[PDB]
Amino acid sequence: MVPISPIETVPVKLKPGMDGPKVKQWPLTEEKIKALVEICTEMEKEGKISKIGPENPYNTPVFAIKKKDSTKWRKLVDFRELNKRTQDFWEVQLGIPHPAGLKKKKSVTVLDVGDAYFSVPLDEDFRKYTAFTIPSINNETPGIRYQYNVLPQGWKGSPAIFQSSMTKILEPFAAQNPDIVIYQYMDDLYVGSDLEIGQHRTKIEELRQHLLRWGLTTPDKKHQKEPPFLWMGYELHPDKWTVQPIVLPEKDSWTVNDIQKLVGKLNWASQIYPGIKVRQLSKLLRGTKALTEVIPLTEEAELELAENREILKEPVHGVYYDPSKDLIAEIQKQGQGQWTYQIYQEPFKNLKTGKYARMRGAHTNDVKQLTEAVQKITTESIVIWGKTPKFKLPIQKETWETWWTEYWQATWIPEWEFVNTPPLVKLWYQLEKEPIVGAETFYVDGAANRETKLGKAGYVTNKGRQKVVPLTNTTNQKTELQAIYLALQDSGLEVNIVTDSQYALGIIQAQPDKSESELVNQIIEQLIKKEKVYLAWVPAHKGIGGNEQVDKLVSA
Amino acid sequence: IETVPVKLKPGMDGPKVKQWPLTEEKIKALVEICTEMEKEGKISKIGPENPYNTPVFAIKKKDSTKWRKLVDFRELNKRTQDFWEVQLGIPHPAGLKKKKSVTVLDVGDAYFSVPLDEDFRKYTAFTIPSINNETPGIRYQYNVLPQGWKGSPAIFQSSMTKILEPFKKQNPDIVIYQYMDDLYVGSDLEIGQHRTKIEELRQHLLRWGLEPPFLWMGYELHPDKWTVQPIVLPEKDSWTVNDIQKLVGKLNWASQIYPGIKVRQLSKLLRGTKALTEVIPLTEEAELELAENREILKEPVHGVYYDPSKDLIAEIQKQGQGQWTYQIYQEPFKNLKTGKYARMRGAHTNDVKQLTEAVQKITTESIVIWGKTPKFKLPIQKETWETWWTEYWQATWIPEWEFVNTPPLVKLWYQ
Ligand SMILES: Cc1cc(/C=C/C#N)cc(C)c1Nc1ccnc(Nc2ccc(C#N)cc2)n1
Ligand SMILES: Cc1c(CO)cnn1-c1ccc(F)cc1
Ligand SMILES: Cc1c(CO)cnn1-c1ccc(F)cc1
Ligand SMILES: [Mg+2]
Repeated sequence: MVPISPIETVPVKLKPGMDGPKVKQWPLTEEKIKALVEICTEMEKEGKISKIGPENPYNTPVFAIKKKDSTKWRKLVDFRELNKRTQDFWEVQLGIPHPAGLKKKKSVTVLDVGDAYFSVPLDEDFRKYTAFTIPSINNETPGIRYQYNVLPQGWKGSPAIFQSSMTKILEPFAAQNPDIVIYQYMDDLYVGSDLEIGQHRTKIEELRQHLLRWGLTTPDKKHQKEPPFLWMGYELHPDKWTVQPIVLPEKDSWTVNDIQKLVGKLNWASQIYPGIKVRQLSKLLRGTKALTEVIPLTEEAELELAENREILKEPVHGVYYDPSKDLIAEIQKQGQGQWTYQIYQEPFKNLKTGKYARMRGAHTNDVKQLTEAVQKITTESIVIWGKTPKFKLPIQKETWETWWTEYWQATWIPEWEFVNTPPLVKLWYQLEKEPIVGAETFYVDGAANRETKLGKAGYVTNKGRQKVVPLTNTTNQKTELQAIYLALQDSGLEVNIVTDSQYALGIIQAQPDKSESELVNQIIEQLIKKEKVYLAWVPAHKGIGGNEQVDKLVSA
Repeated sequence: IETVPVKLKPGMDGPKVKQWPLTEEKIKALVEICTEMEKEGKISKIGPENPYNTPVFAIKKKDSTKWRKLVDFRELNKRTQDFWEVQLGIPHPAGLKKKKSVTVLDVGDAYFSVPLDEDFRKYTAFTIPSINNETPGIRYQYNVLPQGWKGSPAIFQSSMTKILEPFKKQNPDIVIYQYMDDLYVGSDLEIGQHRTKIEELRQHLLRWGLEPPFLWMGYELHPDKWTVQPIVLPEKDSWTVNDIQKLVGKLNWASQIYPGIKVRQLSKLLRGTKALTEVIPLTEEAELELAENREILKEPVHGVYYDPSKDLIAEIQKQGQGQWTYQIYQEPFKNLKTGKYARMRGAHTNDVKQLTEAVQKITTESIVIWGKTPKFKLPIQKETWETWWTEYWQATWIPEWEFVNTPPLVKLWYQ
């Protein structure tokens, strides 16, 4: 015989304080027992399990399940209890490759390594915890007791230990053959290269010889799987990729659950189909989670759905990454807090697409949202390609400059250029840094009673213009905004406004262009119409002329 | 050579912190660094039975071209036992902030000479990720004291004091203070003398070492010149209504810091409903009030004291044109230090680089004055900060931070 290298075992512990399972074996029919005994006799002959004495106090239940449309039973050892008691492991498969970061390959071969899975020994000291019992016929003898010597299917640690054992075996082959890539998924190895097919098949036989150094055999009859590959919701081809078919159902009426499935499909589609939208469909899922409830589709959701069906009418594909070329990311505003983007290297050949939705918040503006979308695309791009794309953005250089130099927070967007494709992001208003000479000064205030919700808002000016309005169902905060609105409504194109409202200043200094508050929106619409606005703050209740007078009129 | 036993705090598991995305250039640099560290025995590959993780990245220290591995041990440091066995602590030297020159040395490479407790090593696990997750991340743990871990200066402290004894005995007026991987060395000598003593010091560690990749570097500080920011009011011959409003607002804010501030007579000047740009003559009563306020503001704030059991808090405001103001305090209105920067280096069109440099300078000042890092209140959206700060970081420690999303009105008063 040829000596083979053993596969080093991973030491395994139960969680601190926990003992192994001691779970009662369920009674089985005479027919199932016979089948389990034969199944386990073969598993024992192959070294996977061993008979054990009666000292071992642990147990996990075993079942027999009829493989459908067959007279052949299958065994199921239910490790749910052992899994709760087994330590956590490092999971390598958490982050999966995105197809758009892959490289084009001339050849990809698949090798089955399912038999290798059983050459992976289980830590000797942990095996006792895997014990199970086949009941005896008529319960007239002791049940047959076995424990595992290999990684059991269904045990918490098997995927991580198997993958880590195979990676360690493969590392030297991958390092000394930088002209191929190797990727493990389930019980298959995928090997890609750009070599002429003869050298590629030579590498494959070398990989087979390498694996034999651990006694791992791979089937000679080459795998049935061949490009394209169905993998993690995608279709991988040698020189392009896409998502698996996106089929939006026809339906006369929609359920909560249906709509959740629809949004899931649209979100999956949006990584290569440009311009997918889900705002108006997601709005129907607000708050409620009664999976059977029927929701009428708005007219806006019907249009969105209709626009998406058009986008999905025919297949679209992405190309793979060429590390020798720059990555470019282009972003468009779509409306209603929705943004869309394409990442490409050659014009008209996208690597991938995507979308970004406005965060939930009281007030927002387009520049902030664009910035957030840039940071999300940057982060995704670091993950997929390890570098930041160059950005093509629908905002003028001078607008950006004005924004970031005057904004109260630090902000930054990496290297970018203006793309003149409407709608452009712009600054809708900009307040003055100094009081305006010749503009009327409005001293504004409002007040409300917390009990009757009755309030007053108003202003007085240096020209003797005055207004007070009585209000119902209102609050101190609302009346303070209402007073600023009245001053904007009644002033000319240039106005100085003096408020004592720290709340109103906090909102306006955030520079919103849209709001959940219809009052803030009304104020924004007035600001857009002005030529010059200076907003000044003073402290309340300090004898400041103008402010003192209007405070008295509105708190009466 | 023999390991000090080390434990986590009671009822506390190891860190399980996600690795954030790394650029291609930082991954390649870390692969090269870690291949060498593994050959030298400092780190070892680990298996999947280790579920712990701490993030790693790579930097370029100020004024150099070579990469430096930086492990973000912030969570591990929180979870590690406190080290009071031999000493309750190293009473922070109050003379350090009074020296004319303080040089900061990266001495972290010395730590690699001391093995780490075999049972604690698992908790130092980290991952070098691969681009697009195409290959399994490379998993390591430390066999020796790591850079950035709070235990390392503590366990190495007996060896450091011995290494430095001949230098201290020969230079008794020098203040040497160790914070994490930094050594701070302060003297009142002429900088040419100063630099020579620093080089003298390096040799003691080279001699013992027999190479440290960044020991040769020197970050120079002059804390005796550090400037503060008292509250100052304008001196004007013509006051507009708007000017007086801003003065009353600033004085109202100051009255929460200083008791006897009065605004009654200044308010009285605005009696009526005047245009904001109209000039108002100060009456005598208003002028006296204003002088009395000026005088109050020249005195220190009452009841301000440092408590080493409380966090230091640092707030920063962007003032524009490359200028930043900041305050360090433990209790509201009781500032322990205030200040202002404008010399933001190579960042005239990058706010976020400027803020990152400000955070580093403030943290350095905090280490020198109190011997610990403040918790920062940063005027930036979390996502913007997280995407970019590691591109500009040059320190070997990392402070804690939270985000300010609502504009503070007080920015106007620190202008
Ligand atoms: C992640 C991955 C999944 C599968 C396979 C998963 C499955 N099923 C196969 C391979 C070889 C890889 N690894 C890599 C690494 C770098 N470039 C590529 N490019 C690449 C992969 C497949 C095709 C095709 N056809 C073309 C290019 N693949
Ligand atoms: C193929 C598909 C769709 C298309 O409707 C949505 N999610 N997926 C999906 C994505 C990833 C998977 F692993 C499995 C399925
Ligand atoms: C630096 C960091 C943290 C830690 O603050 C979290 N995420 N990131 C981050 C964010 C975006 C990136 F592109 C890379 C890393
Ligand atoms: Mg009022």
